[PDB]
Amino acid sequence: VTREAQIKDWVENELEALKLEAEEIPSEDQNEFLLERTREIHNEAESQ
Amino acid sequence: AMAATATDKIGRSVPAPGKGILTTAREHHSSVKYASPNLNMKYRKRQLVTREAQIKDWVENELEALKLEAEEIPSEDQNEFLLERTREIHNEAESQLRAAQQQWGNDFYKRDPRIAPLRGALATYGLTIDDLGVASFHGTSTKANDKNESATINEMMKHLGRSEGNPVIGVFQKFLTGHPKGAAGAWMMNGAL
Amino acid sequence: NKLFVSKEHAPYTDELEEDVYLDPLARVSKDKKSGSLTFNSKNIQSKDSYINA
Repeated sequence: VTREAQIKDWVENELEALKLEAEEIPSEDQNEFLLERTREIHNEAESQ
Repeated sequence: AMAATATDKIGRSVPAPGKGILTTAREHHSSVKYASPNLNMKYRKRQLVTREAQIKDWVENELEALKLEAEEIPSEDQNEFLLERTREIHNEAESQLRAAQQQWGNDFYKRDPRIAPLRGALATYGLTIDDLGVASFHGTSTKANDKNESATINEMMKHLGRSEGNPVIGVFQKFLTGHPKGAAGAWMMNGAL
Repeated sequence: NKLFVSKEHAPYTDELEEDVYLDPLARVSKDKKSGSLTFNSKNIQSKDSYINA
């Protein structure tokens, strides 16, 4: 449960970063990118 | 970095080979526009140093707790207890890191469909499919093996994005020796080195 | 005496043999023609799922 917090606070600090990043990079061809990384996040968070 | 075996289905017919290995190139090209950052080491590095802090701040919050605990429990038969748990801490802290590596350094692709093991067998060293210089072949001198041992190579490079004009060089270590039935893979795994 | 039913044709077809071999999210499905389980080109390197996992 300890690391779970760590695994939990980790994504928010990561998904928040897709905001300043995932739409500052591209056009609004965006959720195809989010889904490409958000999915990964939710996945990486799982395996982590 | 990679090793595998493969097969169609039940022991059904022996004397003919096939696709089986192509699955070492399984990956989901469904959408390749947004790059998979996992291949960029730097990304994988930050995640690591990140948890290292977590692995680092974790012990202090744990070793500090042996203070209020490890001498409030016993007599001063203490460092035999500390050493029993401190050691463990320093150890648990270790293993709690070398798990982060394999999430970020080695086993960062098993749990990803859109990266076949082979890219991830190599990307882990900053390599690319385009650096698979060579391929040692079963090279038996059969009508099919040499024919089907060679098609597949095409796909698994036709599928992983091997730059047109980056062929891989057929080595055939068998014109000398023969077919050592079960020994081959070494003779050709020796050559390789 | 029908516990054992020799497969005579695999789910994949020779045309799809390798389109699966490293598209790892190829789930076979029901073939209402046969009732059997056979792959379809509708779910092969379908980036619909090729990232979903």
